[PDB]
Amino acid sequence: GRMHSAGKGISSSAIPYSRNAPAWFKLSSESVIEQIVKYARKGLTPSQIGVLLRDAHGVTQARVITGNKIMRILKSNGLAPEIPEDLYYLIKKAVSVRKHLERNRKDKDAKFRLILIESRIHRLARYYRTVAVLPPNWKYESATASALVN
Amino acid sequence: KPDKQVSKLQRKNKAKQLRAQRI
Amino acid sequence: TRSSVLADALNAINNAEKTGKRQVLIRPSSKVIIKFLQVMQKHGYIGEFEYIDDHRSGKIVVQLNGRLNKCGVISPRFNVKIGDIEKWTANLLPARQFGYVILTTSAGIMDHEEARRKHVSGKILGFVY
Amino acid sequence: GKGKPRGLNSARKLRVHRRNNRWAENNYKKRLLGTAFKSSPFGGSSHAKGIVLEKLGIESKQPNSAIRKCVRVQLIKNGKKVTAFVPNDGCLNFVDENDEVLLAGFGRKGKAKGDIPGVRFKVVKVSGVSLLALWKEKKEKPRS
Amino acid sequence: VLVQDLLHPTAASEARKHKLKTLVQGPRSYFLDVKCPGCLNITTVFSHAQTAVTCESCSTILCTPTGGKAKLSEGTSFRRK
RNA sequence: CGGUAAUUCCAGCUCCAAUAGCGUAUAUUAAAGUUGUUGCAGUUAAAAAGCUCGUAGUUGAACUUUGGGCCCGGUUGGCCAACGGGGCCUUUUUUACUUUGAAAAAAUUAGAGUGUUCAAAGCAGGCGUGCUCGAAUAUAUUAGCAUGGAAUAAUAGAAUAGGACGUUUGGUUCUAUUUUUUUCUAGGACCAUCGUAAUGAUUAAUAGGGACGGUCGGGGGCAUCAGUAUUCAAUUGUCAGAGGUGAAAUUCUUGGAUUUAUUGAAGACUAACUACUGCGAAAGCAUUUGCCAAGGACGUUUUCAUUAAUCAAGAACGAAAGUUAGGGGAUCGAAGAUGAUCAGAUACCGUCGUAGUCUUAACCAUAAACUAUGCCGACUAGGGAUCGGGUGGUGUUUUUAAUGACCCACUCGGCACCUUACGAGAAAUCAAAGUCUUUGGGUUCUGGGGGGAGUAUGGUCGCAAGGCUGAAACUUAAAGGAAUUGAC
RNA sequence: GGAUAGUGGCCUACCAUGGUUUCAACGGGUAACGGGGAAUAAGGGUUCGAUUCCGGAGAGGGAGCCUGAGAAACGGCUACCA
Repeated sequence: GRMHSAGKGISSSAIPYSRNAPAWFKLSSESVIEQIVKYARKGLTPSQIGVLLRDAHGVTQARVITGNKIMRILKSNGLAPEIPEDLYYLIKKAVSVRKHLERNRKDKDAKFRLILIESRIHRLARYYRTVAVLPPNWKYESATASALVN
Repeated sequence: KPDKQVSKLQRKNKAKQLRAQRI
Repeated sequence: TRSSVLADALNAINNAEKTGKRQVLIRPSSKVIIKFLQVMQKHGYIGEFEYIDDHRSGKIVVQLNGRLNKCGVISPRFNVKIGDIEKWTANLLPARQFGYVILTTSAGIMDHEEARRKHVSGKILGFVY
Repeated sequence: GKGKPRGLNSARKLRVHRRNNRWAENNYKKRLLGTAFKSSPFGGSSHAKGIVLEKLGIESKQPNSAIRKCVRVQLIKNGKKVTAFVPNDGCLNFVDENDEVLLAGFGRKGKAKGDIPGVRFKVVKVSGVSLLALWKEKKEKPRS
Repeated sequence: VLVQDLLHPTAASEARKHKLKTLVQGPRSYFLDVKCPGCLNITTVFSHAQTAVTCESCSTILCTPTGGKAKLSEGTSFRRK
């Protein structure tokens, strides 16, 4: 079930059984690696890059066509972001809700939802400190978070 | 009004001074 | 939040046996499950069984022949000394002369009678009769 | 299931939980608080000796109808005051004020017995001779 | 009921189950070759595309996203790849 | 039990039980699965906390040497069969746990020998009439010590390579036997170049988070719009009653009440549509339009890679009534002031009305806050109705396509219903209240006969009203649940 | 550095600011000397151990000390309190 609600949905992708490229596909690995780097210079995230290749080109899965996952390809070229993108999006959401509450102090519902978002930040940041992709003593706090994303 | 709990010392002392009266 | 893959598997087998079905499917598999079934098969409580590959921990289909009364898991896996084995069999088994308690030992997974011949001990897994 | 922890390292919570719940057992709590020393007239002994103050009759509880014979006693070791039953009918003629009597519990661990309201003790000996021997005419009692 | 073959399900009964509940998982989407009416340039499109895929030669649009399968534009021709 | 007619008091006969012993009081063990690890109970009998987040604690998916040959080979059973064990070939860091051993005083306990005349004991005693057998053995949690094993459960390693082998060639540094200030030389560490290699990253959980797409809802905040109705006011026509009850009175009225007509103001509310329908963590939410930010389900050959479950401390929200200050004040209306006191269906009724009812800023933290049913996960079961999303159809209609509305089949998720009982239960009944004497998937809270009592006392929170935590002395043989039959 | 048979905040001078705790410190209670053991047991447990053996403490209450290899001795001494 969901982490913060009673929802029980099961929708997801279902990747194929076969672990090698489909017979109709015929670009080179080097060709698609060049595309990936091209979009990254343009500022897209790994999630967004994967979508474009899926439906504008033949690329079913980058890990099957090339040898590697998209996040590793970018890191091997010096394009890695300072913080992981999923943590980035959580902080971005929290900022916008906190802005809304500056005008609407009566909105009891928004106050409740803010506490849930911030709990997800702490649980995720604690993970990244353990595997040391964030430095130790990195800490989320309400005032400085605005500048961190902006 | 407050309830009172007997400490070891005052337990000891009371028993001693009751014996004195008996004697 | 599956805390024990072994507990689920034996629960599925019990429910099928009670209703009289001849086959059951269990998901996921593991090395421990395979070892446990092979012991049950050796003594004749189940037929053949078949493993399906899917790149995702697989599945098993088991044939049932109607001989099984109960199987079950003991949780936690208590430590057992050689002098203690006699107590567990008194509590768990229905008679002195059939049924088995199953142990993990550093010599492998085996029933309690083989463990006496080899003179080893370890931790309890479950029981069959 | 079953609402209690099973894990192999959960021993601390299991024993702490049992300690909390034993306080609902009635006789366990009496021992640990030391109730028999702080209160109740025999300070935990099986018998006690006292001086007879006055002689009483107690009306039995309904539906029974009888005037039962009792005495007021002051315990020598405490000064606490108590009422005791005198068994065996005419035996009340053997007891008089300022006699010294030995008392025993009335068998029900501090509850009142049968018809008799609020009487917890019975007389065993008076002036050093047992009431059973007097009633069967086996001994004699000196006056004083 | 009591006896049935779990290893060899019929093709018809397998086709109607949910994609995660078949004996082995697998997708049911697919890819298309698509041509605009003007250019010769073929391009490959995913049947559940989320982006509005343009042609390569020019900013003519081939499909638009929906809640499910993508809607191919009028005048396009396609072949299942 | 006993009120004469005593199977229960008192006495006499006879009979029963244990017996050199038998009875009473108090404490404690068994009975007690009424303290529950083995092994209890929590819909209605005592007992699931208003709700959600969350630290300590407990618990946590799968994967890495498997299989096949050839010798030796001990034990047991009737050469041969079973069970144990060793060697060889086939590409060949740190803990928990378990086996064995040394240790753990004597007496006590279990136990071998021996006619104390038997026995409880003792460690003695036999045999010819000098000779001679004994004073065993086992057990003893945990901690420490030594040793064999490698299943299960943890921990570590090569990714700004700074890695391995280097048996390739320089440089720096440090210690010294021997054999004679210094060289050779042996051995430490460190730095650079060439060269070898299959050079180095487990899956992608019908676990979880994040992105994306078209939608959905009486979910929330702020602003704005409408509808009659109620009360009041100003004009207006007519002429005696109007209100209210079971009956009546107080009250209003010829200066015109009640009733009629045309207009206006104020505050509150959101009928019918409205259902075995929807949304939210719960409390709770229903006129229109706009802005702001959030959310579930569905679709997905996108991304990360164990990031998870439950939860003491601690934190946010929490109907109605109630408290403090400002605004507003139509209706209804605790308190209060008044009318009648007659009449057994209508036995409680009539008039006026303060606080309150609405709102802004702070408090309070209770409810039959109820499904009287804790959360997470798996299995045992089938049908067609309905709400949201998706797929298919040579389908109907709108129209000559697309879309919309409808019909048929399938599927995921939700509020419910009907059927079914391997089962469960004291029963009523139950898709969980099942998979429990055939007793063990993970984890939090609560109860232990009825009163005294949610009282007293201490602490803590609050302006107050009060909330949270919470006894004992003493008293009593029942209190309680479900379901049958049926007096006057 | 002193003192001791000898180690050590055992004590003194100078200096630093540390040590223990929800894995329950610190405080309160015990009609509490510890153990070998005892009673009752299907198994798992519950209750008891002043008392014949081993270890500790005391000689009305506190303090001090002589002799001696060994005592802060009490059938040794000195003072105070009762």
